[PDB]
Amino acid sequence: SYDRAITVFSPDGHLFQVEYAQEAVKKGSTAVGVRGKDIVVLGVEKKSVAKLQDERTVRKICALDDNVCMAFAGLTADARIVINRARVECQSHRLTVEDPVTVEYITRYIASLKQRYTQSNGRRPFGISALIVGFDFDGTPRLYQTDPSGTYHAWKANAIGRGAKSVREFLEKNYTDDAIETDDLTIKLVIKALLEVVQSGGKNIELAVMRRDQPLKILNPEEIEKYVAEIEKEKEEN
Amino acid sequence: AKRGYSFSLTTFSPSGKLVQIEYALAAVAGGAPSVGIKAANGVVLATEKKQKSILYDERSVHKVEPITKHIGLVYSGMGPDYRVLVHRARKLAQQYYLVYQEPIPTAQLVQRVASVMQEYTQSGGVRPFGVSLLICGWNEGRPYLFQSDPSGAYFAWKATAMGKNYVNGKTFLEKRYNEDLELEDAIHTAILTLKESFEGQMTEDNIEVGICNEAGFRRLTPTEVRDYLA
Amino acid sequence: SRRYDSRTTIFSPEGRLYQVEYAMEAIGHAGTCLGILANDGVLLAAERRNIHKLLDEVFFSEKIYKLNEDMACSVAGITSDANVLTNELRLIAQRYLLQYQEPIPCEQLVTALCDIKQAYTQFGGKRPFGVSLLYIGWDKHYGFQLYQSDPSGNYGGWKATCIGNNSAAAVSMLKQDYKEGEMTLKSALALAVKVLNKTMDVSKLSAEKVEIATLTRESGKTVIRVLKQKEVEQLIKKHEEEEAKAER
Amino acid sequence: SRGSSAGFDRHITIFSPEGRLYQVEYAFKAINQGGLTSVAVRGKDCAVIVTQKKVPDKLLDSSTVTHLFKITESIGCVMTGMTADSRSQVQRARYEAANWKYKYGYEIPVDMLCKRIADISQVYTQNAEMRPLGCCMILIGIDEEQGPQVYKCDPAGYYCGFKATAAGVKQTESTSFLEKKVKKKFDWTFEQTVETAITCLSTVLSIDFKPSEIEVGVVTVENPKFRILTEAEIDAHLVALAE
Amino acid sequence: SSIGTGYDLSASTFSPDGRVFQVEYAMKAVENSSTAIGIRCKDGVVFGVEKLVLSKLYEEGSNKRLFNVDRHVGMAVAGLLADARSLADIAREEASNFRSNFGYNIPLKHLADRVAMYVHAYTLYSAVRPFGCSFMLGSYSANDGAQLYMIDPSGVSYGYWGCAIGKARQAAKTEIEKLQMKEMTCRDVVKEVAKIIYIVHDEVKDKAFELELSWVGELTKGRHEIVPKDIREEAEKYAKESLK
Amino acid sequence: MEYLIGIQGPDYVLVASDRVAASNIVQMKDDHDKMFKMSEKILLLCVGEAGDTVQFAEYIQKNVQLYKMRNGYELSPTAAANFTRRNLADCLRSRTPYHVNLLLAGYDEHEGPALYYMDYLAALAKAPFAAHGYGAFLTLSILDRYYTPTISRERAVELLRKCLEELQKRFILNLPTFSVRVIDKDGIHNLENIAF
Amino acid sequence: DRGVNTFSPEGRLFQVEYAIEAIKLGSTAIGIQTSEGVCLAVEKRITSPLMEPSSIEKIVEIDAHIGCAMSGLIADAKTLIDKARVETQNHWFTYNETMTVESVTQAVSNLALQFGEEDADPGAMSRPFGVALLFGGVDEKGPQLFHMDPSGTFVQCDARAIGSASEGAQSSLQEVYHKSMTLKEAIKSSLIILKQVMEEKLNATNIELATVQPGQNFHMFTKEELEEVIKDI
Amino acid sequence: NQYDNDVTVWSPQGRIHQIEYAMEAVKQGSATVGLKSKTHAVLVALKRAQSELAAHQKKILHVDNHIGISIAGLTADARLLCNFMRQECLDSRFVFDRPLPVSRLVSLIGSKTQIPTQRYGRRPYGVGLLIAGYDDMGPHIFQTCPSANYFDCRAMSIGARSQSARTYLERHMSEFMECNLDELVKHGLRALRETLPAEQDLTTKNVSIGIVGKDLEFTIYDDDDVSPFLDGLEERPQ
Ligand SMILES: [Cl-]
Ligand SMILES: [Cl-]
Ligand SMILES: [Cl-]
Ligand SMILES: [Cl-]
Ligand SMILES: [Cl-]
Ligand SMILES: [K+]
Ligand SMILES: [K+]
Ligand SMILES: [K+]
Ligand SMILES: [K+]
Repeated sequence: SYDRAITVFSPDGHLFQVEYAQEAVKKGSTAVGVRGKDIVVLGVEKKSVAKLQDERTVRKICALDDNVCMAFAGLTADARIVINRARVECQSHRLTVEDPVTVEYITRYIASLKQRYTQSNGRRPFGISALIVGFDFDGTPRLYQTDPSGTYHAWKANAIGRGAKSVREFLEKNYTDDAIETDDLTIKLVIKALLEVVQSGGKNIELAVMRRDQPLKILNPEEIEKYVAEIEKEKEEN
Repeated sequence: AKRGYSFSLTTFSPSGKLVQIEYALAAVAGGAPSVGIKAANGVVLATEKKQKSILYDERSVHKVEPITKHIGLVYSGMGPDYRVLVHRARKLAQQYYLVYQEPIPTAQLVQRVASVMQEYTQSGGVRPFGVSLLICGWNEGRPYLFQSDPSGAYFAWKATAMGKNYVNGKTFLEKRYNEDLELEDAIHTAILTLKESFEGQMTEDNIEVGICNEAGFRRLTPTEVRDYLA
Repeated sequence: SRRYDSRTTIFSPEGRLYQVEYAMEAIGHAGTCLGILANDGVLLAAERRNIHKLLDEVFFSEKIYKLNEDMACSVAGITSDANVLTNELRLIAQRYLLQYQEPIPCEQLVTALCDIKQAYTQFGGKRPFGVSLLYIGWDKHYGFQLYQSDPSGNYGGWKATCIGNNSAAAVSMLKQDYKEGEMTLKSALALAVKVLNKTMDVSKLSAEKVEIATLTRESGKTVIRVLKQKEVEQLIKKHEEEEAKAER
Repeated sequence: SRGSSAGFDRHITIFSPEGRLYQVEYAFKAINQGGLTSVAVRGKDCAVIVTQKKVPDKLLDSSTVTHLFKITESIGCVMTGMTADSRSQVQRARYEAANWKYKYGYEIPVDMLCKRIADISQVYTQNAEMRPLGCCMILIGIDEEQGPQVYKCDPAGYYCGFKATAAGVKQTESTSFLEKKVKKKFDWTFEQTVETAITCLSTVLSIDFKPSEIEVGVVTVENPKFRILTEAEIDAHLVALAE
Repeated sequence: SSIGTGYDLSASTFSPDGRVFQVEYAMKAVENSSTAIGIRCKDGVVFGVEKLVLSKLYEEGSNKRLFNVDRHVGMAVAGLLADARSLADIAREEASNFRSNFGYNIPLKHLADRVAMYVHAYTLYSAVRPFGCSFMLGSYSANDGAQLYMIDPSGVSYGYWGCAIGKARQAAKTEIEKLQMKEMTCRDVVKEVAKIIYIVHDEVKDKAFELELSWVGELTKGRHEIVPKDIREEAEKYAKESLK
Repeated sequence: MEYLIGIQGPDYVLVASDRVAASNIVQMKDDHDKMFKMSEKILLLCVGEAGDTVQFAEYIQKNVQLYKMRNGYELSPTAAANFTRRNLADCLRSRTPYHVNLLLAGYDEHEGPALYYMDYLAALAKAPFAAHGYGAFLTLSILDRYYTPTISRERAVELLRKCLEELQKRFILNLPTFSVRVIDKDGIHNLENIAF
Repeated sequence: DRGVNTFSPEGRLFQVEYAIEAIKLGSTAIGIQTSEGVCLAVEKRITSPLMEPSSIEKIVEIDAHIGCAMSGLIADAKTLIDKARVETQNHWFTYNETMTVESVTQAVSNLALQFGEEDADPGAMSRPFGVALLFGGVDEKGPQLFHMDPSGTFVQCDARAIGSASEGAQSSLQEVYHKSMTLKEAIKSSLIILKQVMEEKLNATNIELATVQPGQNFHMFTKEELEEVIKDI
Repeated sequence: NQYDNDVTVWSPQGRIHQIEYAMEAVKQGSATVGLKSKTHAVLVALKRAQSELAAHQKKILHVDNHIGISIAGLTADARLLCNFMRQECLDSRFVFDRPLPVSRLVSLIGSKTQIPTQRYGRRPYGVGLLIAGYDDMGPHIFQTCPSANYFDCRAMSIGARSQSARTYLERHMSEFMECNLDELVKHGLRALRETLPAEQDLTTKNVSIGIVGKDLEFTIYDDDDVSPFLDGLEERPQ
């Protein structure tokens, strides 16, 4: 077996291999998640599909369990492993314990997996950050996010990838009860925050919504463009 | 007590070229010349066996080796590395026969032997083989000639040459070789291609040659080589 | 010991993997390989890099591999690494069949090999497979499909794509000509010859220099055929005759 | 562009731009680091071994200083190079010889023992974790079917059968000596083959040595048992040369 | 004499002139250590070692460089003492394995042969370093007679009538050449061993020293043991008074 | 000793299982469910060893669910049944084998209604109708008698009625309540439990 | 390039010394051992008002009578915390008792230099933990506070501070400590020193506070309770 | 330097630098003194504090009823060797029912400490110990180092400024053999005193003493239990 320490401490006290993996996520596609009152909504961008490519395969929103879904940024090859490892853990938690997985537990597992890859011999850390979205069994909405180091935090709204620094700052200015009042305005809050950084056009936006008790819904390029119509109606006017 | 290296000694350069394989290709390109010709009713394989001294026993070691009843081998490059590939190919031929009770198709042997060559371009603590193999065979009433190289890649040939002056040997064969030869005619043009890169006078001890047909594979006796050298 | 370690599975300051991107350069020097999806089928068209007067031609194909009853792939890069991956693809396809007793869905087979290739970029300290693959097939879920595989272990589904020599020039050529939803196999075969002719090096184009295989659904059975030399000859000459009717 | 280097090709057993193995090539120079020369000659009825026996001081037990080794009742060998490397190869040879008889029930042929060690020496040439053995083994013995045999194996992994062979520091000059003696077809008797081996080492080094200064091991058709000649029997062959 | 940078870091790497420097640097460690001596007499073998007193706080008998490998076998070491003790343990286990397999006391030549193989094994790989010491092995029986062997870091073993290892191995060997050990009784030999140690010892570079002495012959019934305080002090007085 | 039964129609699959959880001589439960939801249209009914049944059934259940998450679509009734067969057959010549007798019922969008029978030895067979338990010996003849491949759902429940009444009259064990569910185009529907 | 188990000419392990430097980037944490209890305080370091307040957990519960404050790389810490929680319950199962604060700290200190490359397991540690820990609790030896760093060295402390501003908070504790301090003054002091060494102002949602006293168990302070201790600024 | 990164690399002079670098770790630790009479073996060590608020570090550790140690160097390497010593003493009492002779235990340290100095990737133990024990041969004072080499000694001192203590013991080494236990400890304390600077002397907080002999089992005195030894002191002279 390959027994070489890949991730080591630097003279200044830095983990370079972890920091380079954080450079990989900053090169990744823009992904934003925002918790509402009744629903939670993810939104991913920087799609730039050649229109000669079937976009059904390259979807960055994945469902881990019936009540848990996630979006990622960075090395898309690395993501597939973490996603499938989380999906296996979803059913393992269902086998060892009767109860379905809580949003915090899945986030904790993904974080512990990423942490293990920073302190284990022979392997480099994952080049991805994740945005975990789901509902508790009691019904309280939850949003979490991870990073290559193995740390996780709960968020009201957060963005990862390229232009994350720009989108995050937008959410700080635009996160009030006036934008979360309805289920529609929360979805509009995603699109507006998304279309703020991307090469403009609704054709490049894929976003998913899930209600308190309803199954995960991946929206039609028709439904999202109807909301893009409502943002440009109130752009030259407002 | 020891424990091997677990890291590849063959890696991609910025140019996108696996340098150690091309460096292994230089080892065969500098080795003694070898030639193989597929000739309608059989296959011939010939090599330069010049030991460069009269002290050597020309009968002791062989370069043209049998793998099974119907398959033979010749090489250009390093002798020690070639030996390993012979022993591995002989085992692979028997592994096939034990399972299927049928003489191994030449194409299937080369695929299995080339896969062993592939391992040493990716496995840890090892260098690739510095040998290019020439595999002949007879199965389904058809002659076969194959080339395996350090890369792990394999090619099917009507006629080819390798080692010293492999570029001049191939161009010679492009003009000299014609399809639908007789086996005995193929030995002549095999020795002729070998004469193009020899340097010295040819005796039956200076060269080694094996033939493959419907009766199987065998190495030509020193008496048989002398008769073709006229 | 660590003095000789090349550190293959390590991160670059910019946040990328060197050995992966260096392997990408190996694909660029390999043969041009394209795949086009149509309404009544899907095909692979590849440049033969093994060309000589003295080559024997024993096998049905050089770069096109049959993996499954309903699937086939083409290759660009190091052929020995390609042989290892294609053999593994045939194994995974059979393991699925043994377990579920029905053919493996197209996307799942690509996913399985990509996980192996990704593993070589993360752990083991070994060089990645310098191969890009194009998969064509039919399953009962999404019908006719086309996939592209990277040495990074990353994949994507395409309607038309290319990998190998002059790959960026070939894809932009396809982007203009490809008619989404209107493409028939006869139109896609004509487009394949058109793209190859402009892309390839020797200029005139020959039946020995190109390799084309078609995947069609006939009588409830998936039929895969590597086109004969007499068929290819007609495909090249039909484009040759339209090259003569382009001036007045 | 002869003798070019790139990477760690001078340190580990990997290829150079030319396709050479320098570590293997340095192992041949390690044979000369012993400071001794070994010569083997084959006759019609016998196979003879000869090597210089250098004893620096009388404090050393002269009986323990040897490069002549017994591997089998029929098969012997002479070692040239690093003394510790040489003894390791002898112990492995004895292991392989006895292991052959346990598996196959008959005495190991001289050529098959030589090939087996050559195959193991090849492993050090392909794997980078270990260095090759800086030593040289020349095997003698009589095959029941093919007569007398003289075989030599390399740190490179090369093995071959010979009519006559030298090894060590004065190898290149003694091979040219043997070539001249081969061209002239003598009657290769026991005395002829022993003296050809003795006179070869006595000319290239130019000593005219005492019986204590050399070692001789022989294998004959009538007596296939590998035997070291000792002082008294070598003294008989040395006074036979001065006649 | 030495090659820098590349060809001397690993034992799995040959130098351009066909040398393994890691072994040679391990051979330098024993050359720096104080002198160990041992010679073969008519009826046994005697060992002698100068033991440099680093501090007067250490006990008289500490850092023993004379070992009991087997009841009939004795070991005299010179070099890195840490490696010397591990090799003493390896030699002890080998002599124990022989009796467990064959049922009698191990022949000294074979014991020397077996341990030398273990020493040699550490000179081939990058994963391990060669042993930084050299050691001697001595035994006596009625059948095999008196025997004396010495093993160095490379894995080489030879028989000896007289042998020395350490700082002044050359100054010792020239003094041994003077003795008619083939005819001398081991009781007389101890006296001569003690004086050569005293002559070899550098009193103006090294501070002070203790003398270690060992038996293995007919007087000890074939058992390897320590030379008693009575006989040692007689040999020490002999060493000091014949130093003039 | 438990009881399972399945009846396949032209466009539906009717399945029933007893609701008794028995220990030695006592009925611990009156309302125990022996049906397992694998997909939206797949049901697995398991019978056999006390601890082995639930552990095995849930393991397959969670793996069919894992397939749904990893691919976005569910396994076909055939692929599901062949998966359960593979897992049981591989444990047959091991140190710990599972003594479970199961019945898989499903609806495919292409092939249609499906019903699979499986041994504890792991032999798979597709049947128009099947039954597990000792009650099968008393009911398979009634099924043979009145079954037609074109049976309506109204008649299927009435045929099940005839089989369950036989278990009350002739069968020595007390099985008063049964779970009844139908699988079709729309999925799994919980039907009125048959009590006596 | 060197290995992970390489000594400096000074006589120290490089990877350990560099792990100490990783702490100097982490947020400041303060523990105070009072004769009537132990208090732990830490800054959360909020990067964005979008981030949930109670999401960051730099003070955690290990047992009913033991609390732990962490600083440095948080990801590495929670691996050590889980091992500490496992140890307490393994000991409870075997001996039917609560572990001492010293034994818990010692158990974590056993994982210290258990890292390496060769001659190790496939899942063995490649590097040390970039974490400094403050174990504060009450056992049968009264209230206790312990400090631990990547070197494995653990020692009892009357009052200790670790983080980015370690020296600044250490000197402030040095002149404002009596071994007869009350628990009221203990929390006060930790709050007073915390605002001085921080870049951000002290808010009720900005910091975590915990108390372990002989009477009641380990207690996580609620926002309303923090406002009663911040009223006395 | 390039001959100083691995234990498996010999210096051209005939040395291993990594063993010598590990020896530097012992000298950086606080001083400890060990001495013996004909009946008793006494260990006296200097406790050290990083700050005045932090308590003093443990220097003396238990091994068995008849054997005790004092540490100098790395803490984790000290605890690792301490646990090995304890295990070997436990195995001896489990099998033979008699206490393990001190001479043999130190030989097991010498065998174990040697292993990592010869293997690649491994490192020497960064701790030096002073072992005080009592068996059939009476009292023993032993010294171990990062180099597997060990010493049987009448008295010894290791750590920072241990030379001053070493010289004191060397003058009074003939005194110890007929010494009373109370007089023996004072000799150990007076040696340890020499290590400290002129401004400061031995206090009840920074002195740890361990005693084993014919009379009693190994016992560690720390705070209030130490003051009887310090009281009755000949004043610090120069
Ligand atoms: Cl490695
Ligand atoms: Cl198939
Ligand atoms: Cl040679
Ligand atoms: Cl700290
Ligand atoms: Cl210390
Ligand atoms: K559940
Ligand atoms: K005797
Ligand atoms: K340290
Ligand atoms: K130096």
